Order: sequence, then C-alpha cells, then structure tokens
Amino acid sequence: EFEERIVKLKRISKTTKGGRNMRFSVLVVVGNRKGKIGYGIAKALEVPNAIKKAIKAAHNSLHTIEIHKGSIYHEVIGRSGASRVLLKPAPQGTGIIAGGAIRAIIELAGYSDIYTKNLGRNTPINMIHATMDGILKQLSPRRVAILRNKNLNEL
Amino acid sequence: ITTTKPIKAHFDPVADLLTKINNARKAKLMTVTTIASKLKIAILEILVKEGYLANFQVLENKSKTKRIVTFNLKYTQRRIPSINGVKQISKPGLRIYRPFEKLPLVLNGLGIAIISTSDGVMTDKVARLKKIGGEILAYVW
Amino acid sequence: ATIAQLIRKPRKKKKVKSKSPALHYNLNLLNKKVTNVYSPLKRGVCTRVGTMTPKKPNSALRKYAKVRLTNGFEVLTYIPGEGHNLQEHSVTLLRGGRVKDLPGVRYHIVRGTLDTVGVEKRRQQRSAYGAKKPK
Amino acid sequence: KYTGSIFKRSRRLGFSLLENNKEFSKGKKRKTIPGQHGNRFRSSTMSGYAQQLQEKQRMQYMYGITDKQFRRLFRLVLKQRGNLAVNLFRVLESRLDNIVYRMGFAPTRRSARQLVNHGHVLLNDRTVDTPSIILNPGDKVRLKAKTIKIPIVKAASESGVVSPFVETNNKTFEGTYVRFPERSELPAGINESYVVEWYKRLVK
RNA sequence: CAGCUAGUUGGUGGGGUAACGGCCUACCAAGGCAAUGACGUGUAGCUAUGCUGAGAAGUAGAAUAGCCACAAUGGGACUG
RNA sequence: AUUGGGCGUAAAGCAAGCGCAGGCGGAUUGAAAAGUCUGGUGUUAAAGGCAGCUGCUUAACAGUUGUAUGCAUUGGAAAC
RNA sequence: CAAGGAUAGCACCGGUGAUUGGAGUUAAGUCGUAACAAGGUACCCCUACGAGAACGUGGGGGUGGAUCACC
RNA sequence: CUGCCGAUAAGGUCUUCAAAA
Ligand SMILES: [Mg+2]
Ligand SMILES: [Mg+2]
Ligand SMILES: [Mg+2]
Ligand SMILES: [Mg+2]
Ligand SMILES: [Mg+2]
Ligand SMILES: [Mg+2]
Ligand SMILES: [Mg+2]
Ligand SMILES: [Mg+2]
Ligand SMILES: [Mg+2]
Ligand SMILES: [Mg+2]
Ligand SMILES: [Mg+2]
Ligand SMILES: [Mg+2]
Ligand SMILES: [Mg+2]
Ligand SMILES: [Mg+2]
Ligand SMILES: [Mg+2]
Ligand SMILES: [Mg+2]
Ligand SMILES: [Mg+2]
Ligand SMILES: [Mg+2]
Ligand SMILES: [Mg+2]
Ligand SMILES: [Mg+2]
Ligand SMILES: [Mg+2]
Ligand SMILES: [Mg+2]
Ligand SMILES: [Mg+2]
Ligand SMILES: [Mg+2]
Ligand SMILES: [Mg+2]
Repeated sequence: EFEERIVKLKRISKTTKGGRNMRFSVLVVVGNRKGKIGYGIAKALEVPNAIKKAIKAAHNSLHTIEIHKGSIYHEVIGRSGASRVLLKPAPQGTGIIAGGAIRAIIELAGYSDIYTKNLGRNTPINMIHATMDGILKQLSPRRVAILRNKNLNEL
Repeated sequence: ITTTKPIKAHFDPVADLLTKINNARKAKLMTVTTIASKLKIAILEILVKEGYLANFQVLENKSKTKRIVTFNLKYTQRRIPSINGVKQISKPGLRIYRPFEKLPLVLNGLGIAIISTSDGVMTDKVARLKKIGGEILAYVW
Repeated sequence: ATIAQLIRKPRKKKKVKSKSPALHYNLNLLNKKVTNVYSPLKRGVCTRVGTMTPKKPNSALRKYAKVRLTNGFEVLTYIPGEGHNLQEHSVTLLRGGRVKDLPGVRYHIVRGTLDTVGVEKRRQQRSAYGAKKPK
Repeated sequence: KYTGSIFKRSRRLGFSLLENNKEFSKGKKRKTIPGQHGNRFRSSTMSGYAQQLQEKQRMQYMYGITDKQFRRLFRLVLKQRGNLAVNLFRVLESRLDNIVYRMGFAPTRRSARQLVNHGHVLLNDRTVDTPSIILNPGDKVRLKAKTIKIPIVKAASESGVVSPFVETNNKTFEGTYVRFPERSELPAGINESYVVEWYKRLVK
C-alpha cells in the first residue's frame, strides 16, 4: 500500500526552430507509512506518462526510515542548496505541524508528531531534498552506543 | 617519543582542539598533535571517558619547559568516526554563562556538553546531578 | 558582523511609511499646527472633476477628482462607480485605496454617505457602493 | 438560527444525519452535489484546505453549531495535560440537545433543540433552557411530566431504539448517560483528527 | 547637534530651611561636565500592564491601580 | 539575523600603509573573589498571566488558592 | 525681591514667494542611432576639452573583449 | 583587405486537468 501524492506539477518548455516544445513535470512522493519513502521527478509530453515514469523512478530509489515513539529523535537541520529545513522532536499529540512539500514527506514516511519550519527557499525539490537529507543524517541511540561503548543508551 | 616537525597551536584554547578534531575526522586522519594546556588536558580526559577518542597521551620535553598533547581518534573497523559534529559555545569575546535551570541537552543526551562549573570540565548529566552549572565550552555529538 | 561592532553601532531598523499619508494629518486651525494622528477616513471638498487614462494595458476613461480634505492636503481621488453627481464644487467622504491604472491616485470616495449620492441600479455587492435594499 | 434546507447541505457533503432519511427521501434518490453544476468532472484532488474545510463543516453541521462556538470549545479543550484525543470527542458529544436526540425522545436533532429552548427538559437538580450546556456523565437528566401527554409523545416514548452510551432505564424515562461514546457510535460521517490541526492554525 | 557651564566647581565665617546642601550671603581661589556623547534640536507623563510572538522580544502606554504634574495664562503669600 | 544573514561573478572589503584609545590574546605557580555558580533572609504593591476550584441555567464574567522576574545583603565553591 | 510693560540686537525653526533648475509618470509626437554580435570606430572606469542630443577625442587603467592560433 | 550600410506605431492568444482505467 505505497500511497503516492503529487507535490508539484510544473510546465517546462524548450524552444525549437518555431514553436515551443511543452512537457509536464511531476514530483511524486511514495510512502508505505511504515518507514519506506522515496521521491521521483519525471518529464513527459502528457501528465499520465509523466506520472508513471515519476512513480517508477520514486519506487526505484526507496530509503529506509526509523521512527522513535512516532516522532523524530533529535532536532536536525537539513541543507540542500539554499533551502534549510528545521525538524524538531514533538510530544505525542501535536500532530504534524508541517506544511507543503515537507508535510507530504513526513506523512508519507510514517512520522506523526513533528515540528518543522522552512528557513530557506520555497522550491519543492530542494525542500524535499533538505527534508530527506535531515532525516537521513539522523543518529539512532543504539549506533552511538556501539560507537561510544556505552550501555545501549543507558545514562 | 620523538618528532620531526614544529608544533604550533592557536591562541584560543577550546576551538584550537576543536579544529584539530574536525579536520582530522573530515580528512580521515587519526593521529594529531598540539600544544598541551591544563584546560585542554582536562577536556580530553572527559572525552575519553565518554568514548569519543581512543587514547590521549600528554607528553613533556626533555627540559620540562614545554608540553604537547598528541591524541588519536577512535575509528571503527569500517573507518567511520564516532564524532559527528563539534560546535563551540563560549567563544572569545562573548563568553556563555548559563545557570543550572538552563543547562542545555545536546541531541536529547546523545551528544555531550562540556561545562566547567567549579571543579574543572564536567559533563552535562553529572552537572545536572550536582544541580550546579557554569561555563559551557563546546557541544560534541 | 561582530559583537564589539554591534555594541558600538547597534542595528537600526528600516522605517515604515503609510499608503494614505494625507488621511493622518489634522489641522487644529486655532494654532495652525499639523499633528500626525491616524484616522480611517476623512471628509474633503472636490475642486476639479474630469477623466484620466489608465497606465499601459488598460484603456478607458476613468473619472478622477481633485478633492481638498478638511486638512490642507490636495489629493486626487477616484470616484469608484458608474456615474457621478460631482459638480466641480461638492463635499465628499474619502476612504483608503489605490487604483492601479492611474498613477498618483491613492484614495477612494465612499459612495452614498453625505452629499454624494448612492449608486442605484445595483443589486450585487451593494453594501460597498451604498444602495438601499430593493425590498 | 439554522439552515432550512438540510437536504441540500447533506446532499452536498454526501453524508446525512446517520439514518439516510435526508438521502433516501421519496424522490429521485439524488446523490449529486446540488445546483445545476452537479453532474460535472473534476471530482477528486481536493486541496488540503478544500477537504479540511469541507470536513470541518461536516463536524459542525452534524450538531447545528456556529463556528465561533466551535472555536470556544477548542480553546477550552486544548489546554489540560497532553494528547487529549479522548476528551474533545466527549466534549463535542456532550451537547444537551444532542443528548436528548440520542436519548430517543425526539424525532430529529434540531427538533430536540426546539424542545430544549421551549423548556420541556430538566436536569439532575435544576432546569435547563439554553441548548448548549456541557454535560458530564452521571447527571440524572430526567424528562418533563406535562410533555409526556402532548400530542407528540408517541415516537418520543419509543426510545427502545437507543445508543448504548445513553442509558434510560426504559419506561421510567430517567435518561441518564454513562460509558462515553466510542468511535463506533461516532460513524464515518466525520471520523478524522486533522481538523484539530486546522483549528490549531486558525485558533491558538 | 562639539564644546558647554561664572552660583557653575571648592573652602572659610554667617543667615535661612522640618533637615543636609551656593539654598542664600561676604571673602578666598578656577574649577566642574564632555567623544563611554556634554550641550542643542525634536518627541513623550513614567510604571504595573493591553495586543502580538515558539522564544528572544516588537508595539500602545484603552479601562482600572501606584507615582508625578496641572486647574483661563504668569507670579506672591496668609491660615494650617 | 545576540538567539538568527551576508560582502569573487547578485547590495556590500575603504587605494594602500604607520598607527594611540577600544576589543581580543602564549604556558605554569600563589592570593584575593570583580565577573560565573550555588544556599539562607528581605523585597519586587493590588488587579492582570498560567494551573485548580466555586458561583451565576453552562459560558463570557466574578471570586478563590497556587503560580514567577529582577535587585540588595549575607554564607560558600575556585574550573574559565 | 519680583510677574508684567517698553525699548534693542543676535540665535533656532516654520509657511509663502514673481522667476528659475532638474526629476518621475504618462498606448501609438519630432531629430538622430549611442549600447547589446567584432553593434559595424571593441567595450567599460577616472579625468580634461568640445558639440543639437545620444555622445566625439586626448591621457592613464581593466578584460567584465570577438577573431586568431600552436601536436 | 579594409567605400558606404539609417530606421521598423499600441495591446494582445494557445494549454485544458489527472481524478483513472
Ligand atoms: Mg529559422
Ligand atoms: Mg562651601
Ligand atoms: Mg504632550
Ligand atoms: Mg517570530
Ligand atoms: Mg490607562
Ligand atoms: Mg488616557
Ligand atoms: Mg541575505
Ligand atoms: Mg557588487
Ligand atoms: Mg582591496
Ligand atoms: Mg572597491
Ligand atoms: Mg602593523
Ligand atoms: Mg593598543
Ligand atoms: Mg590562557
Ligand atoms: Mg504583583
Ligand atoms: Mg477575574
Ligand atoms: Mg528617427
Ligand atoms: Mg550603434
Ligand atoms: Mg559607421
Ligand atoms: Mg561601437
Ligand atoms: Mg546648430
Ligand atoms: Mg572633436
Ligand atoms: Mg580615449
Ligand atoms: Mg584608454
Ligand atoms: Mg593597475
Ligand atoms: Mg556608398
């Protein structure tokens, strides 16, 4: 049940020797709402073929996501170009306080409570890039234990 | 132990060590050297207790007039470090003093915060245990 | 910049200017001083009625007016509606606005309030133009 | 103060007051959005704002509420302890006129409001005229006696069809209520929780 | 808005004030403040607080409450 | 943009240098304790703020108890 | 002792003013064609003079210049 | 192998849409 939601449908065009070749570009986010989420951008002469190719690309590149108590473990800033997205842990109940492309990514990943603010640009591809970068740099409290030789997070 | 190169260090003592650690991590280098100071010596002792570096040896010259500390980083088998990011709080000029009620928690306790309250440098958790705060040196996670 | 630099010269905020300055000037007349007190809408008297041409895209004949408010400021205010009773010498109750076609006009005349008549033959969005409910 | 075309608004959203009495009807069995522009394309892909506003209306039209009243109740429930997702559901279902209809003593919800406004209902130890009192499970909301004889009591006294969260002690018309309504008694007409977040942006 | 301040800075004896005090007096001196912003210009009752903001804070000093100032304008004094 | 921004090509590195005051600043030892942290006491008027409760048919509202912030003094800590 | 009055010359601030300077804004006005390609004389910066006007030339400075080229 | 070579009135379409098969 990998649900998918369009996050942007732009109208790109090149110029030839007379006229304008117009192709639709779609940005689809696919997520199983259990820890797997990917993004795919595709271009085609028509929306249906563009959507099919974008979903195919998105399903080809699926990253693995870990959730802690339904939220994000530690506050993180994802950077991608000039877009910086701040994610902050939230108590169980606030809901997803995100909006736009980031909100779509968080819902499709599985996370519930999440504090976000877009501190940079409003271009959907870079915000999604920043969101995925922020979520992928996250450190579990068990990897640092193997690293720092602590006691499975114990004080 | 002998050397061949001259050893220099920056005038600001927290970020000098911080720059050494960060550059070595990014460049995959392991063994680095710097001049030894007691504040720098104490912060390295708590770091090895927290398990971010492997060994930390302070040395002295044959005349007892100079000391240089040469530390190495703790890389795993696949060669990825334990330190992820370092950031200094009480920079020169603007010194950061926070009371106990505002003692920070770095990455929900995953990282360690260095606080030298009254008994030398001290970790955030034990600072909370004693309910006493003070100078905050740097964030390490 | 730097902590020391900002200590010497702090951060000065950019200012803010109004869009209808002439509506916030009050002349006392007994002392002849102008103080800056904001007021939503103000009464004036027209001096010259006529028509103006819009900027570039638009093409039409828009009815302007040179109305002098209870203060001493002369502002060109558009008569918002189809048909007017202005007769070069009359009293009007201006409001805020900014027509984009005519450069310089930044006020609108509240219709159907004082000497200016309402806009009859209007059944849609009347509450704004001022027409008695058909009933 | 309410609309007088409940068929139209129920037909638009698509969900009636849970008996499909306003959807079945005796004519044409119409299940299209009202107006001339009802049998058109562009059905799905409602924006997040669009579906949220449509859903918000569903919650506040099921009970005949004004949005300002909704904002007051949300501001009330918001502050307390934590994830209060069990409290505001009880709060929204605690309306006095709503309980009389779930009591089975009224043909319709807004008709029950009319009887409440006219003074034909009582409470554990006082009388109630305003159809907005927030009730708490445990009050013996006993019915009137001079209204048990009115020419409309027949279907009123047929409360044998009643929700399990409104216990009446049948034939005694005591009509208390315990065992707060679970989501099962709150059907899929409006069963969502991001309407709370919609009011979180609009209402602090 | 770069100099301002001649009772302005200090001492002496005396007078006056509920009281200390150039507050006033006679004499003796030449100091005081100022680039860490004097002085000048413009503006404004101050505060607890109101609205807004995740916060740091921004904004107005409704009502009311504390303090100050005023009573057509400018001075003086009696009674207490 | 202290928290929380930038200055090669988009606004922004003075043409360059000698440089006082200011800011910052090698290592070790001793003392003091001005910053820094902490304990005790006083105070920070009442209303308002947040939490709980009561009373008005519930609410709005009113009352009720709780609820900080800073300053001063005193007693310790000595890492910077 | 002293409000106020009269006389006197400086200081700061405001309004207005014949006439005049430039500026912005304007669907379809007149004289050129200076810049963007090697823009048809490469461009740009500082400076001096000159001309209806864009601008021309002299001095210095830059590549944020085309062509050119090398097995 | 460097003659000469100046101008071109105003405002304007055109992407409807993927819900899906
Ligand atoms: Mg061609
Ligand atoms: Mg003296
Ligand atoms: Mg005043
Ligand atoms: Mg903010
Ligand atoms: Mg007041
Ligand atoms: Mg007042
Ligand atoms: Mg910027
Ligand atoms: Mg530049
Ligand atoms: Mg330079
Ligand atoms: Mg320069
Ligand atoms: Mg030098
Ligand atoms: Mg110096
Ligand atoms: Mg030192
Ligand atoms: Mg108080
Ligand atoms: Mg009250
Ligand atoms: Mg011409
Ligand atoms: Mg040319
Ligand atoms: Mg030519
Ligand atoms: Mg040329
Ligand atoms: Mg001529
Ligand atoms: Mg010439
Ligand atoms: Mg030249
Ligand atoms: Mg030249
Ligand atoms: Mg040069
Ligand atoms: Mg020719």
